[PDB]
Order: sequence, then C-alpha cells, then structure tokens
Amino acid sequence: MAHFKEYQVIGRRLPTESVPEPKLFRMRIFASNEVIAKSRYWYFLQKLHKVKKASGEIVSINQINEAHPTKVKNFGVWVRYDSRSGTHNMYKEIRDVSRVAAVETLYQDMAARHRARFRSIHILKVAEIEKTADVKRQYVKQFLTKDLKFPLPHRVQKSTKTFSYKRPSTFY
Amino acid sequence: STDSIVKASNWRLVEVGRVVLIKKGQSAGKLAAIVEIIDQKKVLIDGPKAGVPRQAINLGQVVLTPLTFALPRGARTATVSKKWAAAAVCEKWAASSWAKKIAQRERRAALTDFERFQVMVLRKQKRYTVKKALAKA
Amino acid sequence: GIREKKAEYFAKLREYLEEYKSLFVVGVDNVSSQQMHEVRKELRGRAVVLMGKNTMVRRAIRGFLSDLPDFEKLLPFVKGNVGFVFTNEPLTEIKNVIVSNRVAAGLTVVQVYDNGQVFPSSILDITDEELVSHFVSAVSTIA
Amino acid sequence: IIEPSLKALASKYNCDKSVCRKCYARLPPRATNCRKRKCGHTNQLRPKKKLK
Amino acid sequence: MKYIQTEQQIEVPEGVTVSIKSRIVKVVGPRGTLTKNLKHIDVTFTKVNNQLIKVAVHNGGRKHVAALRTVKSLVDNMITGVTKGYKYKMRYVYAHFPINVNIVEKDGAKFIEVRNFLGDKKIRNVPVRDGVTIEFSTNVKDEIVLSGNSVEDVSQNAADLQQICRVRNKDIRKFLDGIYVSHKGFITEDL
RNA sequence: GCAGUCAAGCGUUCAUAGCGACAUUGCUUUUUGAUUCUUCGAUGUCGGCUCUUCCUAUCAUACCGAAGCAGAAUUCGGUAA
RNA sequence: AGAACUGGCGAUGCGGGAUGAACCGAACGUAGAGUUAAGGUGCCGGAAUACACGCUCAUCAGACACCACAAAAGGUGUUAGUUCAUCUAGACAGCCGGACGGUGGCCAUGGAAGUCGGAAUCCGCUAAGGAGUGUGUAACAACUCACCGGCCGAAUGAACUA
Ligand SMILES: [Zn+2]
Repeated sequence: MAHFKEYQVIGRRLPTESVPEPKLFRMRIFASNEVIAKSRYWYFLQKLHKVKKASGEIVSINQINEAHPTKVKNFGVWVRYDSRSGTHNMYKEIRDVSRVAAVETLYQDMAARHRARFRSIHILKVAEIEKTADVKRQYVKQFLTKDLKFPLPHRVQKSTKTFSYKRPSTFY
Repeated sequence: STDSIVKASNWRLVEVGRVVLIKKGQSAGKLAAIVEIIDQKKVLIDGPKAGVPRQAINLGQVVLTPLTFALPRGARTATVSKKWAAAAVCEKWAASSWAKKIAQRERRAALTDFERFQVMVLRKQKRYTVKKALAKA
Repeated sequence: GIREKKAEYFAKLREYLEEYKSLFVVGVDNVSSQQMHEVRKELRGRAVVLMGKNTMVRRAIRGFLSDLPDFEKLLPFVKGNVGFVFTNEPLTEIKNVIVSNRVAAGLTVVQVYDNGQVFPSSILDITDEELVSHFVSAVSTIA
Repeated sequence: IIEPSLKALASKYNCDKSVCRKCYARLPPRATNCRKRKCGHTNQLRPKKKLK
Repeated sequence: MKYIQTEQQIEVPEGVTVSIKSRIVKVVGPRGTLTKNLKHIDVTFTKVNNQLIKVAVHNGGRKHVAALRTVKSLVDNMITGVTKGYKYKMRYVYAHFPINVNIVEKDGAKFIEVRNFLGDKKIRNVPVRDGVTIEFSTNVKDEIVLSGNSVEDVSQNAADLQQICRVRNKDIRKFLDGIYVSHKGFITEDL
C-alpha cells in the first residue's frame, strides 16, 4: 500500500502422497514489498479455493516490470469496493506510462472520491485499451484529440526568501 | 480607434515540441522536450542532448520556455535527437537573456576571492569614467 | 421493428438496382408532397421513383459492392436533398418528364447512371447538330 | 373592467406561479425545485391557487 | 472534471468595434457606446477578425464553465444595444382608480411619477436611469415605453416602475392593478 | 413538553390551504421519575415584594411569503428578542 | 445497579491526549552524549507555510481514537460510479426543407371545411404527413405542430448508488 510494484505470485497446495504435483495458480498482485504481495496472494486464494497458507506454499514470486515504460497508454481499470453502506463494481480509466503508475492513481482516486481506503478495494482487471475510442470516459478522451495544446494560466512561483522587493507576477 | 482591439495572453503552451527547463532533481538545470501529454499535470519529456532520460514528469517540476520545435508526438529518443539538432534548439536557448543570466550567475559564483578583488578595482575604474560623463550632458 | 423497417429499405433499394438498368438521381430542393405525388402519376407508365435517407443509401450501396459494383461511383452524388428515379424506358423522354412537368413557383436532375456510367444530363440534352457537325467537319478533314 | 388581455398580463405576475410547500416561496410556474436554501431546494412544489 | 478548453463566440456586426483590455470591455456602434467590467470572471478574449471574437475558459470546472456563455451573452447584448437598441413596453392595469403617470424633475433629475395608484393619496417616484429614455404611446391606451442602449438599464428601470406598484394587504389575484412589462424588444427593426 | 418523515384519511370536489390515523426519527431539561457524585464540625424551605440580566419554541409591534386571501376579520409561514 | 477473564487506577511520577485518577506511550538512583515512542512540525511552540493526486465554498463550512452527541427524511450543489434504453443503418440537440390526395370524412345548424361539439380514427401516395398539437376565421384562407428529410458527426434519455 504505497509506491507500487507488481508481482507475479505463483502458489499451490502442499503435495500429498495422494496428489503429488497439485495444480499451480498465479495472481498478479500490486503491492509495495513482497511480504505484502504474498499476504495478498493468500487473501485472494482463500476466497477462491479451499486453502490456507498453512496447507499451501508459494512456489515463485517475481516482479513484473512494465514493457514499455515510456509509451503513454490509456488503461481500463476494473475495481470492486466497499462503501459505508454496500459494495460496488466500478470501471474507471487512467492515462499513464505504466500499470504500476496507473494503479497508484487508482488508489488515490478511490480515496479522494469515495473515501475508500486500501483494505476496501479489490483490483479486478487492469488493461491497456488498444484502440482509441474504445476509450469510454470523457476525462481521458479529452487528451486524445489531434494537436492538443493548452496553456497553464496563473503561475505561482515559490519564493526562497520571506520578503521580496517587487510585486510578483503570474505570467507564464 | 476603429479596429476592435483585443490583446490576448500569449501563454507558453504545453505541446509536443515545446521545450522546457527542468527545475528540480538530477536533471535540474537541463533542457528537455515535451514528447506526449499525459494529463493536465503530467507529460512525457526527453532530453537526449543534455542527457536527461526520457521519463514521465510532473509539469510543476519543469518550466516552459518560449522555444518549441517540430516533433511528431510520441517520437522515440533517437528521432527526438535528430529533430532537436535539426532545429538548433541549444543555439536559440544560449542566445536568450534567460540562458545568459544563468550563465552570468554561474560565473559570479565561481569567482575567487582574488577575482572578487579585481572586479572591485575594475568597477571603481568604470564608475570613475561614468560619473564625469554623467555630468557633461 | 426499427431495425426491421430499415432492413426492408435496403431490400427494395437492391431490387430496383438489379431490375432497372438506368438511373436518375434527382435533386428535390423545396418541392411539395404534392409535386412528388404528381411525378409518380406522370411516370406511372415506366419509371419508379424511390426516396430515402442518405446515410441509409450510402451504407446500403456500399454493402452492395460485391455484386453490382459500379454503384460505387453513384456515391459522390448522394448528398443534399436527393432521390432516385429508376427506369428501363429510354433516357431523354423520362428526363423531360422529370425536369419539365409539375414545375411550379420544380425538381432537377443531378447526374445519371446507365450501364456503369455517369452523365450530367447536360450531355443527354444534345442538339443532334454537334453530332451532325463532327461527322461533317471530319469528312471535311478527310476531304 | 380591465380588458381580458391585461388581466392576463397582470396574471403572469400575480398568479401564474407555483409555490414551495415547505417554505412558501413564490416560484416560476414551470419550476421543479425551490430556489431557497432554507427548505433544502425541495422539489415539493404546488401551483399557486387560482381565484374563485 | 476540468475541461481542458471550452470556448464561445461573439459575432461583431458591421459598424461596431469591440475593444477589451484586462477584462474591461468597450463596445461602440451607431447607437452609442457601452462599457462593462468583466474582472470578476477569469475568461480570456481573442479576436479572430473584426467580425468575430472568441472567449475561452482553460482547464475549468462546471461552475467556471457556466460563466463562459454568460460572458458571451452580456457582450452580445452590448453589441445589440448599440446597433438595434432596446425597447421595453409596459401597460397600466387598473380596475377602477385610473393610474396617472408623468415625468417630473428635481435638480434637473427626471422621475417617473405615479399618481392615484389604487386611489392612493401618496405619490410614487422612480428615478429615470441615465441612458434610458421614456415615451408614452400615442395610439395604445396606457402604454409607457422605456428605451436605450443598455438592456440592463432599460430592463431595471422598467422593473423599478413596476415594483413600486405592488398592492399591499389585498388578495393580489383579485386586485391586479400595476404597471407591467408587456413587450420587450429592439428600437430599430420593426415592432 | 416541543418538532419532524411517510401519507390512509379530513377538508362538497381535492392527500398535504388548514389538518392528519397507522407507524416512525428526533429535540428539550421550567414536568415527574430513576440514580446517589458533591454537601449532614451545616449551602438557611414555599409564595410574594423589589430589581437587573439572559433565552426564543414570538403574544403585541416593523417588513414580508401562503390561504378553502372579494372586502373587513382571521389563519399558516419567514426575517425578527 | 450487578457478574466473567485480563489489564489498570487506588499505591505512580514521566512524555502525549490544551485541561484531566483510570486512554496512548512509557514506569522512575545521580548525571553526560546519542536515538526514539505515543504525539506533533503556519504562528502561539521544539520541528517542511514539505512533496503528490483528488474532493470541499457553508448569509450556521470543517478540522483527528477514548471525547466531550445527533437521526429519520430531503437537495436540478458538485464529484465519481451503476443499470436499462437510443445512436455511425447517423441518434440527441441546433438551424433548415416537406408537412400531401380521397376530403368540406358522418352526425348535428344561421353558419362548424383537421382545431364549439357528439360518435367514430379508413384509405391513398409516400422518405413522411393525425380525419389532427395548438394559433386563427362568421365559416374557408393563413400560420403551427405530430411525421419524414437536408446539414453537423458522437454522443443521448431515464432510473439509481455514495
Ligand atoms: Zn422553498
């Protein structure tokens, strides 16, 4: 829950003489360190298969780096979450350079707008959106128009000293 | 008058090809180009020539300059270089007061104590010839 | 129903596109519900007139580019207020039925299609004298 | 007395109005919500009542 | 959601010249000249040609954006006011005591003065706003007509005249007396 | 004690002008209880008289919006101590 | 008011919670140097008027566990989301064209031709055009709208969640 890395977690039920070689399951988990990621792996597995980590084991844990960490992409994000009064699915879009960058703004946004802390959200799917205008959401489409430019009116420069011998301007 | 007159704020635009001066960080001091807009707050930049690594940056740690050159959006580092060079961006920058004051201020700061002393003595010389002028017309 | 009724249109559009060999694209700017009714009567002999929404037509024609393909050149003239008048009778007579009669204060020809071709109906209206004087001035060019 | 058309004129002002049911505001006759903050911009409106 | 740009358009007709500098707008036409301070809204003007000036908000939320059209309109009505002009018409409406209406002055001032309203011994006075000029129709009974370049000033001066005749303590559906706005439009260009 | 939400009903007709059942959310601390924290080597009961000040859930008075407001009279409501 | 287990207060200062028996931190010989806890760092006051993404404007905003209260119910305030339906076979909106023939449809009557009104609500030609949404006439005329089209080009309508 912080500056996110994304991990492959791969685990399985412990072998039995009856079933050596039990099936392997993978999740992609966003977390900040690997102790959290494996926690998170088990949290989800327990809600999906009978297994507690006391009957299972983690076979591999590997960080998945962004393939094109400077191509700008538009991501579709699918999320399940709890409100003070129920639980909701929700599709949002995020424009960024990496999943890991996108996911982190997802979490800030769920916090800002819906007052959802991390314990309350599940990431359902995160996906680069291939064709522009499969993009559904205005506040990301806006950036997709041709020869896009804008000013940044009213610039405030931070001052290094407490007094200034001239009245400042906001001119950019 | 008889034409409609409307002076319009001539803002530096965030746009592909807009060249920016990096305020903070490790690339602090260097020029990079906006390659692709991310949102109202972030952009992809790239400063191959100054050796600032193509990266997503927050506009608040950058300052827009008046210079801009032709660059297709999304352009990878290699073609950013080709274009930046074609455009003679550093040439234009160097020629500006803005870049000149930075240089001036940099040079002052490197002055030795002996050097500071010479500037004094030279100033006093210039002063002298100035005050007699400023007294004749 | 609404999908149905559109599909119905494409159907009858296609049917005249196969059945009749020639084609009139007519401009009907202004032109009353009454005027049209009377071009129907005036042509109840041969011609059939068929009107519709442009985007329906462009689309439908394009989907008919597999069989019956020269209709791809019809496309640059379905724009503004237009309609088709299909016919197997010949050329001018019908054009003059269209242009002339039930004009008041009329409707206009904008391009014609016959056997994979594209007149302007300026052509058709020809004096038999430019045809006369170009076999004449060239039997004079041979003489 | 008062020609029909001026009685009508006077009524656009005096009577073709609706009324907030919480706070009583005289409101535009086609309004959906009360403009007033004291009643919470309620949409509980009724027509102003017509004379006899 | 913040709209990266959003803009509106202002047609300048022949014969008028609008000039704007730090949001102080001066509009000049055949009828006269109006000015208006727009400093209370961050909008930016831009002249495309002399027929057409644009107004934008950059990176603005809903309520900001709502300010955009309204600036366009205000500036539109400046242009209309100084070409076609504004004219609002009113009617006296009274069931019994005829409402007796005149212009009077004090210190070269000018007031609309209203007498006998519902039989009142009191006299009502409404200052005539500068720029707005009062007539009385020749061939519509009980008419009163305010005109000028400023819809704002014409319309408010008409409002002042009607608000001054309200009828207190009487069922105002039965007692409909008043001066009411009966038509509103332009000086030039038919009626 | 005082104020709401729903609206079946009242109100010739018409839920909500004025009201409002079944239910239901509250507020107050001049009612009365419940408690027993302080005071039993002491804090002088009830009422009145006199006098000052404060609250507002406003009876009158100022200006308003509603009405089953024609006028007069009233009634509901706002800003108001 | 009365029990269960544990930890506390009582018997106990110290740091934090402004204040405060019982909360948080941490228990105590006399001191030096360093580091922290809980809690803080605009100014009172030691410590970034630090960095980052949002959200919020309150003629009664809000601001931190124990803790110094607020509910049902409402809001076309603003935010993000859901479901259903419409739409590149071109919607929604805006402007613009057409809005026709049987036919003044039958009653009825001073007159009533789509528009006082009773009762019906069919067809034709259509891309479309009601035996008629209103405006209007004495009654026709004229205007209008439903309906279909031209243009434009990617959204639109409704009900909801928090
Ligand atoms: Zn209200």
